[PDB]
Amino acid sequence: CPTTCEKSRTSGLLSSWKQARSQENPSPKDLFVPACLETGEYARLQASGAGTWCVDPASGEELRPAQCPSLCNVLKSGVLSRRVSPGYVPACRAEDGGFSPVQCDQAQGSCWCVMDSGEEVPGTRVTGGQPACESPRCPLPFNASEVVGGTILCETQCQLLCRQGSWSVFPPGPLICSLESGRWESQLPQPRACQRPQLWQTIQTQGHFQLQLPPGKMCSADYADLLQTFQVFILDELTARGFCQIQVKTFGT
Amino acid sequence: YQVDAQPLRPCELQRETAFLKQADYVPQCAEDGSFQTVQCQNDGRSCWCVGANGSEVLGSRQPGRPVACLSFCQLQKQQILLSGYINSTDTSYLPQCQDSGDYAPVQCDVQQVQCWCVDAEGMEVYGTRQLGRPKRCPRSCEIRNRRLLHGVGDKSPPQCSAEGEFMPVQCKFVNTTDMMIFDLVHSYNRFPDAFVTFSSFQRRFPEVSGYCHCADSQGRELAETGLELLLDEIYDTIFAGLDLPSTFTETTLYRILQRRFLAVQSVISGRFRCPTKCEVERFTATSFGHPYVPSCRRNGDYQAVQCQTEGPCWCVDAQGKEMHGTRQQGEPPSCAEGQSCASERQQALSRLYFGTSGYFSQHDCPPTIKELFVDSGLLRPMVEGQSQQFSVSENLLKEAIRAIFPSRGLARLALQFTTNPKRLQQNLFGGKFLVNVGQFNLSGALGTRGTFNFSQFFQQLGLASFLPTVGSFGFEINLQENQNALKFLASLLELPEFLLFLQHAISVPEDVARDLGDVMETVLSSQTCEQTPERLFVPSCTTEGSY
Amino acid sequence: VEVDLLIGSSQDDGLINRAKAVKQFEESRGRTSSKTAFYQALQNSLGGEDSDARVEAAATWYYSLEHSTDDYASFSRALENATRDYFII
Amino acid sequence: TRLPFQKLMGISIRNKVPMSEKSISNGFFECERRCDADPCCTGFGFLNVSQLKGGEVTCLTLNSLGIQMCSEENGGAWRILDCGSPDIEVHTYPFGWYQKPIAQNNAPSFCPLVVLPSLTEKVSLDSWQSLALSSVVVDPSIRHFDVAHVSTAATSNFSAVRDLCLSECSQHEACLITTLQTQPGAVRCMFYADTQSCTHSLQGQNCRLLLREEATHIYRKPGISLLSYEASVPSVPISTHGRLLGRSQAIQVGTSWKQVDQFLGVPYAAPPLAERRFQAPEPLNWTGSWDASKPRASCWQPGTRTSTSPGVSEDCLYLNVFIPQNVAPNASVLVFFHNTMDREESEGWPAIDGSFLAAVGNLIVVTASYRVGVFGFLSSGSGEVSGNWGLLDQVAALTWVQTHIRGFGGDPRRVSLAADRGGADVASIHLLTARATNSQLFRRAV
Amino acid sequence: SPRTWFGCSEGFYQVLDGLGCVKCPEGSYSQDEECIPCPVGFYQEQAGSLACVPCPVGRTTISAGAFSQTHCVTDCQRNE
Ligand SMILES: *[C@@H]1O[C@H](CO)[C@@H](O[C@@H]2O[C@H](CO)[C@@H](O[C@@H]3O[C@H](CO)[C@@H](O)[C@H](O)[C@@H]3O)[C@H](O)[C@H]2NC(C)=O)[C@H](O)[C@H]1NC(C)=O
Ligand SMILES: *[C@@H]1O[C@H](CO)[C@@H](O)[C@H](O)[C@H]1NC(C)=O
Ligand SMILES: *[C@@H]1O[C@H](CO)[C@@H](O)[C@H](O)[C@H]1NC(C)=O
Ligand SMILES: *[C@@H]1O[C@H](CO)[C@@H](O)[C@H](O)[C@H]1NC(C)=O
Ligand SMILES: *[C@@H]1O[C@H](CO)[C@@H](O)[C@H](O)[C@H]1NC(C)=O
Ligand SMILES: *[C@@H]1O[C@H](CO)[C@@H](O)[C@H](O)[C@H]1NC(C)=O
Ligand SMILES: *[C@@H]1O[C@H](CO)[C@@H](O)[C@H](O)[C@H]1NC(C)=O
Ligand SMILES: *[C@@H]1O[C@H](CO)[C@@H](O)[C@H](O)[C@H]1NC(C)=O
Ligand SMILES: *[C@@H]1O[C@H](CO)[C@@H](O)[C@H](O)[C@H]1NC(C)=O
Ligand SMILES: *[C@@H]1O[C@H](CO)[C@@H](O)[C@H](O)[C@H]1NC(C)=O
Repeated sequence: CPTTCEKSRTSGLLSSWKQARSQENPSPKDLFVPACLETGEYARLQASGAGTWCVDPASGEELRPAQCPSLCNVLKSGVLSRRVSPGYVPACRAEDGGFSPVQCDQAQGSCWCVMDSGEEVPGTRVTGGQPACESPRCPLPFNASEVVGGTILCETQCQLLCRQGSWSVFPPGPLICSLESGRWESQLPQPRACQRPQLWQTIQTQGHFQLQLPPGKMCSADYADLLQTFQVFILDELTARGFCQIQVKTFGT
Repeated sequence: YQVDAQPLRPCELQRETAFLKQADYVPQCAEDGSFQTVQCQNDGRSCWCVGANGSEVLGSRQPGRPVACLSFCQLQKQQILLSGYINSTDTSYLPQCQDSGDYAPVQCDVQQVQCWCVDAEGMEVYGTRQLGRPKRCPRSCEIRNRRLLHGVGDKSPPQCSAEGEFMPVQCKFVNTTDMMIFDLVHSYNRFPDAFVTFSSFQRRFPEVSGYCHCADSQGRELAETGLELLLDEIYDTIFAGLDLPSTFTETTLYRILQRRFLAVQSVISGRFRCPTKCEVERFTATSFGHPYVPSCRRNGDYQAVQCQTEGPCWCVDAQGKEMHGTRQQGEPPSCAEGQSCASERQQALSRLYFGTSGYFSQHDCPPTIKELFVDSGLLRPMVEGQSQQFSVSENLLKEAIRAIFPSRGLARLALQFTTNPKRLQQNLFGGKFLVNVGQFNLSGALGTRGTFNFSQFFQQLGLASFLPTVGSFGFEINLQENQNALKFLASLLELPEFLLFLQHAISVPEDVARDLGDVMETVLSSQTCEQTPERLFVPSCTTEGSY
Repeated sequence: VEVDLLIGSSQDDGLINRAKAVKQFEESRGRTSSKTAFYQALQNSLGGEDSDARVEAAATWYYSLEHSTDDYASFSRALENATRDYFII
Repeated sequence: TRLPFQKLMGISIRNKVPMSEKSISNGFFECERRCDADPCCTGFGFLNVSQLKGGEVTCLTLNSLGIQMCSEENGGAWRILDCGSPDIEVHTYPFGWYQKPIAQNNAPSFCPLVVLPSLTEKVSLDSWQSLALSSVVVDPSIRHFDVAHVSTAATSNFSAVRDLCLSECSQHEACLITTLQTQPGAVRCMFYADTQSCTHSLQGQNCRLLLREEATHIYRKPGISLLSYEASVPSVPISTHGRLLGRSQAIQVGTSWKQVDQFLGVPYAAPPLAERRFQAPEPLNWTGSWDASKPRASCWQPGTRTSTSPGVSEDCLYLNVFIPQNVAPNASVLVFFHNTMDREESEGWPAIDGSFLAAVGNLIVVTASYRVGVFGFLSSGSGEVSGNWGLLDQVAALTWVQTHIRGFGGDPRRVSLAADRGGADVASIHLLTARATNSQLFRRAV
Repeated sequence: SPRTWFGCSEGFYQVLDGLGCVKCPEGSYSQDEECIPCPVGFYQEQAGSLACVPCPVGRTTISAGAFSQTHCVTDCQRNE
């Protein structure tokens, strides 16, 4: 079911309910149908009408401070200006500011590791141990750009951390990229290796009784007495008496 | 006649050969012609379950009706498998029947390489041996409709509706001068334009007469229910200008005949329908006098709790099969007899334990029915009148709208081609037929040589002829009650506010109401549905749950 | 002829209320006698088009407005009750 | 199994044989056995060829069943696919385009490989707004739909089945949405009209498509408007006059926005200023570009304040057509007769900006004006002074609408009328008069 | 006697106070409750399966990931 933008892009294409910029008194050239990605981020440098401006993800308003500034750079000017407040001064790197993965507040409360969007991986540390979260230094299998739904924590020792809101399908072993000539061993960090969880979908019990075989002593009844003529004769007789069946009342019927 | 009596499926042959001998035992069949699972004796002191072809199983003879015996599937699935164990030679087929006992339509072996469709009786449908998975299986009409077209007798298609199941009323044609079945797969083909109206049909075949009769789900004719509908004085309709449909079924020549059939069946049987599976099993149990006569609560379905004669008792669903959690000797049980509080108590407790603050718990009689039908003057023509002289049964009015309008494709076309509401009975039955069958100007629309024997029906009433009470089956006929309903039914159609009821009955969704009788099921039930209470209210039920 | 109809009045639709802008120019030059002569001329029209007394005395009972003596509280309101249920609703 | 279809393009006929010496049933029993003794028969036809002369019965064996159209399951309420030339009769019951039960074992490799019929005009995916599955609702009651099974003969090239169904909706202007789902046996292409279902609220304006039973891939024609845009002001071809010169404005309903192309103050009759007073509409013939970017003065009313302002005059016969951007293609029009007072004083905004009911309802609003007072409705005697002036001006506006609204994008058979308070007494008269059905002005009445 | 307990059935992983069972995406297949990745000779290409389908003869890229359709290629492209 759609995000905050795919629901709005549908309304922009189908029946022209466009959004607007600056909200004060928009001319019809100031409107825009939102352009968005495969997920519902608002896709920086979206454009319609008068020209091209830049809009930060997860909020349809433009990042009002050439190339539009990056997400760390507008959030550093959003926390120090005290308009938005996650709880920390963001820490850009010196060029092409993404998120330098050692992120913590004033007086070094608790430092933690980022994704590309900036969210927690999760798995945090306190300032006694600075969390080393670096590049994988091994190439991804099958020519993958990045693993979806997570990053790769590395202490010269690398593993897959699925994002907050998912689980890894296979258990992430403590894998090694400790300058091992740029390759993995015995297990590969496959792409698409985390999916969003989902509720329980089958319910099942067990049961215990025994037959107490009357004709003397006979465990020689093995040929066509284990899967043939048994598991089936005890099943037809079970459902003739009516035990493979729940019949409950949906308001009378 | 004999096209179903020669393949009588010899359970029913073994009844009559044993009933005429005046013996203490007679076998008991189902409606199709197969043996029932549990066979009993006339005194009810020895009941035993039986195999496929009349031979009993080798020891189940309980003094009384058994708690459970084995279906015809699981008879065969054990008989094949021990034959692959006694002789120890494997056979690469074993059936895969469902919980109901009868066969699944698709059938194959464990390797699952050739899975074919099968008949519900058991014989393999010849031709549909696919290589692994049938997407759909043919049903009982389309098999009989195609084997007809290959040529095993009876050149008149046993017409059906939308899934291959036989419609309960079957109209075949016949020339009275030879009493042979009129060829219809050719005469609908070779002369299409002759089938515009009956006046355009009777001028092309001046000797033919309509012969409509009830039939079960197997296509065979029910015993002593055939009518020979004359079609001379049937006049034209407004539906002549439309194109001819695909087969004989959707033609307006067919749907007038079933309406003229079931309107006669209302004053004969008290039902505006053919008898269902419950009423056929009640008549054949009362006829041969064997125990386990069923019970039908006037709706055609099975009455829930069913007891046999001076023995054990249990309750049954709407299909004819036993509920396994109940067999109570003595008093009858209480199976779901308006006990819907305990199910509704669970919905209130799960709404009670749902978070806090009302973020969603607001959004957790059907919608748009309480404020369109039962409040807005549309149901008020039906359950109301001038005085007490109706006794209008509301499992007859929901049968009246069902049989007259079988689907939503008719209610749009009958409303679009109607300007005067007084003209609606003319272009629906081909005349003014309800007062002709209420006030008995029907001698001329019907005729003799149809298997009902009118003469042995009128002698116990002594009212009139054409040339308490027991109807077509074991039915009670207050004929004064039945004639007053059809006088009301003709006055129902001559209203501007029934056409406006019928317009909103089209706009009902499919899931909440399948047929227009199900529209009449919900609307007649929604008149008692008061608006739901506050969401945190939970009712209190009894020990067994009795509100 | 086929044309669907969605019809409906308000509760505020009075012919005093439809003459709200008519009173404004009458207040401008100043004519206080153009209000008490307006209500009786509206009461004159309250019956038939020929102003039959058999209907005008009948309907002035039913809305009970025979108190044009001291105040214009109940007399001005119940007149609007009467006109709206014959010119509007 | 009988197909529920009556016409096939892209047919590949394997063998033909006439048969008239046999009966229908015995001739049919030959016709099933012939496809049985053919190892790559997909299905057979069985039909009269040349039914216009009442031709003879054939059993034409097919190799491929290319595209299957004009199903007998939507009735005949909305056809965009021609259902065969009247020389074949696949209608009567023994006749029918029949097929085999489609086994996963296909035809063996020695059969001639079949191709889809070639698309006539080249389609492009850029001219089709692709949509997601999270923007539609299943509605198993909608009845303006169509369906076209494209069989599993083209096992590969899903994108060539898609370019074949989109090349059919691109040929018909009635089709706007194409949904197509793969299934065991065919690729079920369906076709719709503009079937939207918007849920207007204060915190947003969500919209989503109405569909019968869902499909995987959804394709839609983009929006198009019949309005030009130079310097971002709207203009429109009037039929015999020329172009208007309007105005554009963005408006707010809740949190979202919409451009309404407001053409205010559009004339439809000559100004009855002096000695055209007390005469007639007298329809005017201007030519060129009419400056239609401001409201006009309203008519003199009883109780008019003495402020002789440019918001009230006698020549009020001017329309205010309010159009949203990218309306429904055959749209709906509401004609609203309302002169106003001088309580607004030449402010530049209309007294009833009807462009909000236009936007929320996806329809066109023509707020009107008409002479009330003694400048209209002045009768005297039994001569030329008639006394229906303003009332015949409502015909002069309703005939302007049902002539010139095809340029704006409306449909003059869904056009309504509505009058406000006491004008509804004097604009209900048009519902009384029985006229010709070909020249009926409105079709609804509020 | 083990009582009644929740699980997931068709092709899904079972992780261990709420919605714990996972779709088992492509590149893998549900054999017995544990979605093992698809072996090197085959490929999966769609999420939530029981087994994975063959590619034409002599075709893979690296290992038992078996991601999608363009990952069974000849050793012409494994020439390095
Ligand atoms: C499909 O084509 C066949 C062959 O043309 C059609 O069958 C023919 O139908 C015509 C009537 O439309 C029959 O003519 C009739 O002949 C009898 C004498 O036999 C005459 O008394 C009637 O006045 C009329 O002229 C013709 O015999 C018949 N031929 C055969 C071989 O059956 C058939 O009707 C066509 N199907 C459809 C649905 O139109
Ligand atoms: C991966 O694929 C991209 C194109 O999608 C190509 O440019 C690149 O060279 C490939 N290899 C690596 C190691 O990124
Ligand atoms: C039952 O007996 C009949 C003969 O009366 C025979 O044709 C049929 O095959 C038998 N069926 C079984 C299941 O033994
Ligand atoms: C096979 O087993 C059946 C079991 O009923 C037995 O009757 C039969 O004599 C055996 N032998 C043959 C040759 O069928
Ligand atoms: C019905 O029987 C009579 C007997 O002579 C025959 O003349 C008539 O043609 C038959 N009906 C048909 C359809 O042939
Ligand atoms: C029954 O009576 C009506 C009214 O007199 C008459 O029109 C009709 O023809 C009668 N029915 C028959 C079959 O004569
Ligand atoms: C006018 O009608 C309203 C209707 O609610 C009524 O309450 C009111 O009393 C009436 N006015 C007078 C003065 O009676
Ligand atoms: C199948 O689709 C591809 C991609 O659109 C195209 O290049 C190719 O020509 C198509 N094959 C045929 C036989 O049309
Ligand atoms: C609008 O209606 C006209 C009526 O003739 C029709 O020709 C045209 O195709 C319709 N347009 C659309 C897009 O439905
Ligand atoms: C406008 O043109 C029409 C064209 O038929 C003509 O009849 C009419 O008289 C013209 N109007 C004036 C004011 O001349």
